[PDB]
Amino acid sequence: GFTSDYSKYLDSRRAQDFVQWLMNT
Amino acid sequence: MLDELFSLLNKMFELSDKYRELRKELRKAIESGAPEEELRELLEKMLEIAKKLLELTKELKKLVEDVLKNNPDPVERAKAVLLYAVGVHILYSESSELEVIAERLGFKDIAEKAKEIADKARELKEEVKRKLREIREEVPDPEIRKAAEEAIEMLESNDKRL
Repeated sequence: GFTSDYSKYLDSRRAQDFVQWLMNT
Repeated sequence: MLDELFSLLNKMFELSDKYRELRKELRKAIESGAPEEELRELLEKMLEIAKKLLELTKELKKLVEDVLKNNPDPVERAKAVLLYAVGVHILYSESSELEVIAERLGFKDIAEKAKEIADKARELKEEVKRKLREIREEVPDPEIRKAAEEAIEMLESNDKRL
């Protein structure tokens, strides 16, 4: 089973939000 | 300092976004019965993204080694490894999936090459996981300890679906 296009987009959004948190903390 | 790590990571994110669009195009090409060479060219571009991601992750790793050797701030050193862990996550996520995609479609050439990147990314994932656990034990900062925990969960999230 392959993960959906949107689930792939969420994983990228979470990683970006994580990186964004690191540089504003 | 960390600014150069962010710059490399933005490149990886734009490469990951292109990878997702190609994955989208690849799905629609299969759904419409596109010719095999049309799928190969889409798979080749994804492979080139996987290789550029690996090159960036190796670059990111060298910059983190410089931060770990020179920066006296333990929280800044931990943030460098946390940023590098995100890069390794991006590399493993796309390379591991590209290998599985190429295998399911029957492209052994592209599956073997993607597999080589995934195997290298896997050893990078294991190495950064060891450093992440050492950060939770060595850095008292609750948010940096919390961040190391999540970055581990992030890295392990790929192998769960696989």
